[PDB]
Amino acid sequence: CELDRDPEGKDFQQPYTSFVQTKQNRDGLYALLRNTENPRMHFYQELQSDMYCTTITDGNSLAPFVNWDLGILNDHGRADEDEVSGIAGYYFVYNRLNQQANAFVNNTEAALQNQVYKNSTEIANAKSFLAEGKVLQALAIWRLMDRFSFHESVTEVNSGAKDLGVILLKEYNPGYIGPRATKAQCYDYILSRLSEAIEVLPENRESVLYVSRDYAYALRARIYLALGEYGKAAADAKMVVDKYPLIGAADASEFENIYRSDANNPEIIFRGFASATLGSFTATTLNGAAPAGKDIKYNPSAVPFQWVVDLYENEDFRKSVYIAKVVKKDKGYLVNKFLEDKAYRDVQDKPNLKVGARYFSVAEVYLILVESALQTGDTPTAEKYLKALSKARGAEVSVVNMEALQAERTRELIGEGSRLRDMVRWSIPNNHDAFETQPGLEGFANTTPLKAQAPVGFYAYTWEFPQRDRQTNPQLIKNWPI
Amino acid sequence: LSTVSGSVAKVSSEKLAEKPVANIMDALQGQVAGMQVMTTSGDPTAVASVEIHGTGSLGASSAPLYIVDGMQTSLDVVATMNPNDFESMSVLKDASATSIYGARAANGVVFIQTKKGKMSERGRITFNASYGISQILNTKPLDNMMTGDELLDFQVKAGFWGNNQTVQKVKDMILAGAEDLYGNYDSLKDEYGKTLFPVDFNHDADWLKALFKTAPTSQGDISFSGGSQGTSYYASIGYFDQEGMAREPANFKRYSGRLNFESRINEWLKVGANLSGAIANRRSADYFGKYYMGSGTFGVLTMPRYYNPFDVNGDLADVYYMYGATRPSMTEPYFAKMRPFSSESHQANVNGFAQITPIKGLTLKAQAGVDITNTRTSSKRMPNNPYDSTPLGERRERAYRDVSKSFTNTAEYKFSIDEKHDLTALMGHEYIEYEGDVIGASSKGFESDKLMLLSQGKTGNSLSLPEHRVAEYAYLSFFSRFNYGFDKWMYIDFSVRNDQSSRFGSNNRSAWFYSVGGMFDIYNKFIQESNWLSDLRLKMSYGTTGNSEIGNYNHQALVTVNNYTEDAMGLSISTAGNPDLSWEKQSQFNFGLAAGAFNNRLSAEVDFYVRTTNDMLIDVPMPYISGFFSQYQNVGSMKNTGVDLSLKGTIYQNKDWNVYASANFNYNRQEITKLFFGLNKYMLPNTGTIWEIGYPNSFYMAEYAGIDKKTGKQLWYVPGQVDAKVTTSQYSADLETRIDKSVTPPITGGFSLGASWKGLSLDADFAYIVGKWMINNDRYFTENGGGLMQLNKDKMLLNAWTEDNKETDVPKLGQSPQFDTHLLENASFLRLKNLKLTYVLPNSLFAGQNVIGGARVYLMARNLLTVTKYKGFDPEAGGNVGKNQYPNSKQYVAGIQLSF
Amino acid sequence: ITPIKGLTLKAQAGVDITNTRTSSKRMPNNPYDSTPLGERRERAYRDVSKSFTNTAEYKFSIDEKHDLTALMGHEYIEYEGDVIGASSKGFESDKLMLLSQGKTGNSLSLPEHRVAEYAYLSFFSRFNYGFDKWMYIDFSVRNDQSSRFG
Amino acid sequence: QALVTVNNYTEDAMGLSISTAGNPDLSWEKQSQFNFGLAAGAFNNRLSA
Amino acid sequence: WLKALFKTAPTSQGDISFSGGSQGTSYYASIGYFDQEGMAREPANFKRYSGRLNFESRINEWLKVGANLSGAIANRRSADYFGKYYMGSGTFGVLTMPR
Amino acid sequence: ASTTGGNSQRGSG
Amino acid sequence: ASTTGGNSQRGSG
Repeated sequence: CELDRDPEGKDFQQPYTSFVQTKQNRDGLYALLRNTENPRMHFYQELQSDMYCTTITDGNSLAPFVNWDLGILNDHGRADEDEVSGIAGYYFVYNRLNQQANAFVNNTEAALQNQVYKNSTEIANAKSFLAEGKVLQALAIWRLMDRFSFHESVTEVNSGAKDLGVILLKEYNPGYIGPRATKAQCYDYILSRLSEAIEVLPENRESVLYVSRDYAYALRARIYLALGEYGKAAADAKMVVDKYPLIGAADASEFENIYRSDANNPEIIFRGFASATLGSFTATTLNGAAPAGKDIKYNPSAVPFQWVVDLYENEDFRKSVYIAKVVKKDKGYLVNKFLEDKAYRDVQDKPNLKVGARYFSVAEVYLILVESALQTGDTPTAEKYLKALSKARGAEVSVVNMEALQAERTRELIGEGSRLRDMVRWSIPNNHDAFETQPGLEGFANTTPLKAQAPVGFYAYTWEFPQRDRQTNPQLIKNWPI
Repeated sequence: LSTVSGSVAKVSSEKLAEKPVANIMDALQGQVAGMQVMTTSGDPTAVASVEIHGTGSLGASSAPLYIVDGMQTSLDVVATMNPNDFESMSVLKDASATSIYGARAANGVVFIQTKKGKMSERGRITFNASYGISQILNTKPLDNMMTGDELLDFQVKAGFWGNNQTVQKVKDMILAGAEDLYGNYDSLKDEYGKTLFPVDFNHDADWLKALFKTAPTSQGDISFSGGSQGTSYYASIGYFDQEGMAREPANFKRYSGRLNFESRINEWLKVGANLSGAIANRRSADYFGKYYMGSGTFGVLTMPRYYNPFDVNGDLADVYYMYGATRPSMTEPYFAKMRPFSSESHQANVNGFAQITPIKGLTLKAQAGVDITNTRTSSKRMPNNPYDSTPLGERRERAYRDVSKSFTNTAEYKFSIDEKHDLTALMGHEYIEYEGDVIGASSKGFESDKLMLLSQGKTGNSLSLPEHRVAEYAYLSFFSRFNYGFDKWMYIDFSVRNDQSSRFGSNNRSAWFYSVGGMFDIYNKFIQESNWLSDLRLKMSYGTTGNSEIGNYNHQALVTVNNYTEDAMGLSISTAGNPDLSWEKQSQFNFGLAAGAFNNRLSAEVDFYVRTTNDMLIDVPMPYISGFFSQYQNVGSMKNTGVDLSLKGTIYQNKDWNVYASANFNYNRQEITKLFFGLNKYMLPNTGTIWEIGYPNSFYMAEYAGIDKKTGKQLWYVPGQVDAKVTTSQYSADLETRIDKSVTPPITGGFSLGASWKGLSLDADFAYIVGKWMINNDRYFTENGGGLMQLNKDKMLLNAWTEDNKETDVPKLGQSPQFDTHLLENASFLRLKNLKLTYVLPNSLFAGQNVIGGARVYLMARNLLTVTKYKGFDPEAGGNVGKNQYPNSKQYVAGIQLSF
Repeated sequence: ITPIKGLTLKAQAGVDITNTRTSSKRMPNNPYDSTPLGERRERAYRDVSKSFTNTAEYKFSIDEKHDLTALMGHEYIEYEGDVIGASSKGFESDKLMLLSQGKTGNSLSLPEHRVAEYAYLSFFSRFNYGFDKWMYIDFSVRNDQSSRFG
Repeated sequence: QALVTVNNYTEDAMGLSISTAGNPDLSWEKQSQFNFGLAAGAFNNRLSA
Repeated sequence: WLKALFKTAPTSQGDISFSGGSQGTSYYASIGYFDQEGMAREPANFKRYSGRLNFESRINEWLKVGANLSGAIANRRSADYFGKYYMGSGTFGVLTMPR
Repeated sequence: ASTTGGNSQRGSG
Repeated sequence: ASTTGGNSQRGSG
């Protein structure tokens, strides 16, 4: 009378037996990545900066990040099987990515030792897979470090935290509880991994849907700039900045139809697969978009302050695409960078506000090199690239001078979660209470004061560890004094 | 079913009858000693929660094992049956009674027996028919919320609209001038200002009647019984139709049939069979328990009174207006007709048995049965409505199947061997087995009501993927159980089991349990006769049970599909692993005493217990760095120590004029022993509760002090700091400490009355639960000046600390509140569950008429009186947290019975 | 129900339910196939016809050689049918062939759906006649409506 | 009935084609029987036809 | 080619049934199974699991009721390349396929 | 909208 | 293949 019952749908975990198996687990990892390094997940560190104010439509969904409600941001989020959101969710999905990747990276290494592959062509492809897993290992730890370890420039902290990283787990080991390792340990790990992969990935990108060597250098360049290694940041950026043309536009309308197209826009270095039936998603947090027949109507929970509008020259293409004058039909601006990609519509006539997961576009590598060059004293290759990017966008920049690098990086990366981290390296306090709201939206976007101030070196620019890992592991040093 | 060592309760047919509700278990509230039942939703689709004695485990389930006529069913099935078919209910609450069962008997069992007609020689035929309505018990929540322009000045003064603005500017046209919205829709373009004002700062509207209604309930029954030589039959047919009081649609209706039969074939063989079945439409309203701008009880309180969802005729409009909206928001009736739903379940239950008695003592008995339930369900998004995102429709069709079949055949050889040496030896086996199934398909792009077949859909980017789910388990158990006699006073009985389950691995599925207990008849031995004391029995038992209700696949190391592209599949890692997962094992010690006085017309029983859960099944929360959420593990232990007592009386005051009374009580104290990863406490994140090895399972917050009359800010006691008691103003995470309440209420039980006269009757059953606390999550919103300022709030925010006003205790406007103790309420209550008033027609009115010979008249009422401690609709509907809740209901019935 | 001697009132009802359910696969990876990708089709039928037929027959004699019976009642049949089907393709392993684990593009299909229903409403009457014990005469008459016609 | 069904051309709007001819006057097919019969049994109602 | 396309296929059935009655009440009851397998090597078969409970009773001298309930669980699979011309299948195959 | 102002999450049902 | 050589089509079933 045999009575063991196994589930339909699932299979057992086993060591990798055959090339084909390796390749499949490899897609599942790239599949997992699309729901991790995803625009919806960075909308938190976007709202917390000094650019937005909350409208009368919010139902306390954004106000905790926009207004620094520290009593909410301590515990914030969920990561059960019903929801995955907020700070808890950000913490979770990345650790899952490190863990699932650790399993890929190790099992493929094991498959090579046991000589499971068949010919030289499999074994070579295997090794390049292994290198791709190392880039994603690295992406996961750094994306966790950016939000959960203090910048080297912080005042009061919890006794013991000011030089620590994250719980660093380099193997598939879900049954581990340990303490956080040092900053010096994680940063050498992120960085070695990136380098071990660059010696192996081929020089020319093979698909825009898979980690390439061109991605690797652009990522390391991004990380160095956060560290401040302005010298090394520029030298990796150079390796790739010239391989991706900027968008060639004659007016605003021509710009919008290319920037919004994952398949055409020749600035994209790595993105996750997308169709209308797999891999699209709405990202309507910042614009409040909703279809009405074959039109589009707006009701946002945050609109930028007046001064964000004022970075953009009126003839700048981005002052109708990255931001768009669509609030109250035509009286104020909202951040429309994530409006749509029309290739994902179910029916051509009708908007569905679906977009794709983009991982690195070339406009960032330009703004990395300009800023690194300004610090290391290379004004030649620092207006060459700053004017080029500013002009191809419609408004070339007057002076090249780091005060203009700051406004131009802000102009290009709005909605992409870079302003908070930037205003910590540039030693900018919040000043939310002091800015002026858009005068066209009165009665709609009104002034709401802070619930905690954010002068420089305030601990709350870093997020607090989620109370699941605090509660489950009292060997963990938390970050906030409170 | 019951043993003489153990503790047992029995409810009669009389308590399981009418009660205008699909949830039968609602009738057992405060009706069995140690049977704590609570219904957390006033939805007709709802089924109550039951914990016998204690809460058994921390991960695995604690509801009792439900058994009808020998086969394990489920509260969902039991609701498709007709209660006038139910003969009695037995609650087997210790561990000697539940010693032949084997699945989750750790939580007791609950045994339903269906009517089988008394043999007699004629025939009985009864007819029932009742009608009634559901209303709503609590109105107090909206007795003190700001009115139309009451909260405008609240909003203006806190500058939520504009920095400097006047009350009229804020309405004069900012939102009274979003008639520009209505004039873009052809329907309402020229009915704004005519028949339909959706904003109005004068006559503010009634949001409660806009979102809740008085809903009718109707049922009726016809049933035949009778028998003859050695053969009996019961038979009934009946219908039931209850409609939910929420205007958001909810309802439940069944059409019931039952044919019960048993026959003595000869003096060596005898067989039986009872067959049931129904046809039921259940539709459940499910925006409840979630926070949505204008829906639910949360809506009736928060929606501003200057938003008006009625036409000029006092009738519900198709749509109302907020401010800044794109698309007008549709009301719950018009939403319902733009978004239809129907399910139809086809339930079947067959049960048969065969007894064979070869030689005197042994009684071989084989039993089998089957439970089939195919349900089928359709749902549409109606094409072309003006208030939608697109004007293209869609349709979803699902197809469920559930087929659990059981065998249980025993062989019992009783026989004496003295005159004072009785004995029985019983022993057989069981085999349950289950298979489930779901299928779903979806299609979109429809352009007309008449052309919405599933195969007439758009073809591209409009195609979907099907739905599919598959589930199956099994149980194989062997048992044995002997009873012993010595004279007529001393009883000893001892039993032993062996359970295997498919929910555990191949090297961990078996587990043996055993029971031992005994009874002493102190009246038939040591006191042979008396003048006041009728009966007196002392009994005691101890046994090990077993709990298994988790999930069917929670022990394997599994991989699923995660697809990246459209041209090859991909694999991701899905579940953690645990080869060593096995049974959670409990153990009970029961010591009890029963007695009866006057003339066995004054009875009472008292039992004391200790229930220990060892080798527990926790869904152990894992650290997120691991990458998973949970994994079930044999980890920890727990204790429930308590006592229950029941007693019934008979104060009858005449000779035809009876007066009855009965009461119930239980107190259980919980205590955790071992936890997971070596911890001594573990807070459940975002819940307000904690599992500390300390004592029970209790709330975990920050003790709230008040406000500083000097600064207007908020204060909190600091945990562990005293004055020669410290207060702070900067909320810290480490301001939170185990408060000494407890989530699972500790005192359960009720009491009932009874009376009479010449026919006329009146009966009253009460029930209570004391020591129950809840977090009024709704007050997080209605009681703060820090956010969500679009919403209406409690009148009290009109006294917040300023500088010109300073002698109150509602804090300054600018701050948001925390989940502390201004939200822990005492959700304790006593309910008057039923209140009947029957009148059996005089026997002398059926004189010449040989057609009848029976009649009665009802006038019932359920949940009509409730003792509010809680400040928010219904204190039952919740536990842990009290969200946008679906209140329980009050009913007014009126039945009529015809007997012949 | 037999109130008074001759008449025999008789009400009858019944119901016929039949839910069938059917699965079919093209097994992935065999060497002698067109592709090595599998597929699965799941169907769900339902048939529910219910009938009533209640008569009222009053037989009675009136002589010794004048027997008679007069019968007459009505019927109402009624039917509802139903089918549901879903298909998925691109499967790469025996253990992973759930219907929701299919390929996503040009691999998606359309569901299946069929719906059918009719009814019948008929009234009848039918008498028998006797004269002595040798001669019998009986005459009957109907009225049929059906949903199959306009 | 005189009926129209869906015939879809593109993926961005539905189309209608003509599906069945029509016949409002359709009604019952009507039959009629005339039966004339004779039955008998012999020996001892143990030989019938 | 005949043995290549057709087989000898087993068929099996069995039944248990109880009847009896008493004063004015009668019952029939049966349970049984059936399993016939098609002789075509191209798979075809039919199998049912049958139950039946028949009952009728005289309640009094004015009322009398009855009820008979049946039901089954059946697997029918039908071979359906027959009646069509395909190169190596069916009786058409046993004759036309070259030896 | 969907005002998730607090919404403390049920832990017992 | 599928040899529809003649295949006269059934008219009665």
